[PDB]
Amino acid sequence: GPHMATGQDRVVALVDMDCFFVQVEQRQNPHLRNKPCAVVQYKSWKGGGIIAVSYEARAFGVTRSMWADDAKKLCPDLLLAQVRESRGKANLTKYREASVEVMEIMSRFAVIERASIDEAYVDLTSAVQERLQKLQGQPISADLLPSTYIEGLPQGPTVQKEGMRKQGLFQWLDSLQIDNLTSPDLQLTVGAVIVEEMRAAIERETGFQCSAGISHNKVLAKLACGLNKPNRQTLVSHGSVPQLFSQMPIRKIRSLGGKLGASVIEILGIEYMGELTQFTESQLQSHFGEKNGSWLYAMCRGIEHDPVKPRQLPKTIGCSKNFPGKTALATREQVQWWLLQLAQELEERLTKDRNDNDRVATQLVVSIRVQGDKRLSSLRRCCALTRYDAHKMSHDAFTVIKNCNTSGIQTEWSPPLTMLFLCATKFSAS
DNA sequence: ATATGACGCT
DNA sequence: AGCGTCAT
Ligand SMILES: Nc1ncnc2c1ncn2[C@H]1C[C@H](O)[C@@H](COP(=O)(O)OP(=O)(O)OP(=O)(O)O)O1
Ligand SMILES: [Ca+2]
Repeated sequence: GPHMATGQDRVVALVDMDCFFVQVEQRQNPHLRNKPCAVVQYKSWKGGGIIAVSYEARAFGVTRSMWADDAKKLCPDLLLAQVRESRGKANLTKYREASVEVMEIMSRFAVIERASIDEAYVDLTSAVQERLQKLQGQPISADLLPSTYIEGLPQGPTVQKEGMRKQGLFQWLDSLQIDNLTSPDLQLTVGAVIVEEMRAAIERETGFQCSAGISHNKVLAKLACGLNKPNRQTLVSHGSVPQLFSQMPIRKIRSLGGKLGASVIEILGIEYMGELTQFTESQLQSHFGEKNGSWLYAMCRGIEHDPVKPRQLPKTIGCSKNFPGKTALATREQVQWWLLQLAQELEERLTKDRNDNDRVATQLVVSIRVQGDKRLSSLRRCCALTRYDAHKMSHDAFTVIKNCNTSGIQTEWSPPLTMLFLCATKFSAS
């Protein structure tokens, strides 16, 4: 009753760039705009591995982790853009730089948490309060929400997409309690008005479109974001949760897409997130541990407390390449040449990072994978990173792994290496 | 048939 | 410290 917390204390958004690498390439090359197209890496491998897909190409069944030659069988007129290759490997600089463009714009509105190359969470709680004061209790016109969906509406006693969107939005707004500045629903609404403005600024200043979710915490914000894509935003209210969760596969909730989620389903004999509400907090803790059980008990009720972390920059800067099948690294001289290649890119990214962001990495993590391990991470070791020099980094990396070689023959490497990974970590202010 | 990044556990 | 999980 009066002491039951409802998880309605913050306004949180998740902004997600639509088919991001595709948009970066389509901005650059107007001939790709409004076409089925994809971004590929490593051309000579069956036309290249597809890593991003325009929405026009998705309608043909083109997906990520399809070979371009195979995608062409579904979509013969698919256009392609290829990732830059430097020193024999894919180089994602263009996309990291485009990401900075977007993250700098979002940072003007609120403090962001960089979640990936193209996602950021936003804590809008404070900006909502401030915008609510300015508003002076005047209503919110639908015109302030031109791309917003209200999940679960319309409901109760037209047949085209936009018509249904507006119907839901009218029911939502007609019901709003603009009289109370502490109404959660009103706070989410104003949050959505801000996110409209944020998304318009991104598109104006970059050409890039995105989707967004607005709710009371990160999990619901992320869920909401995926509900109406591309180029749209979705508001998931607290009151929307019971219906939304009643048929929501558990695996759709962030952190449940893998093994834990699969064990929730199997152990408990359930399918949908809402079905969790019938278990006590102690039962969930018993099955899944103290932390996971507490988290699940609250989350199935729409409640989650993970903060939007004030962090706009990555905490690690890494470079890696796989060397599959026959290309696996079999000689000492190959291993050293590729470590050098990785180390050169790393040095380049590190030096840029030091000038831009006033910090230095201090630990180098070296990871490899020998042929056999189904296992991705076969072995991991660190050393000190004391100088941004590619030859030292590559030599150091070699030293900390050189005894993984089982070959009595000096010049050979056994078993062959199928992955090398160099990662700069443990940043200090500079 | 074939590249990153964050965080949890021990 | 080194390994595992989950995600873009
Ligand atoms: N497994 C991967 N390997 C390489 N690059 C990837 C991988 N997954 C994602 N990316 C890159 C390419 C994407 O454009 C970008 C953002 O990922 P993601 O948001 O999952 O897809 P997307 O932005 O391309 O489509 P969407 O409209 O579904 O957001 O990161
Ligand atoms: Ca995206």
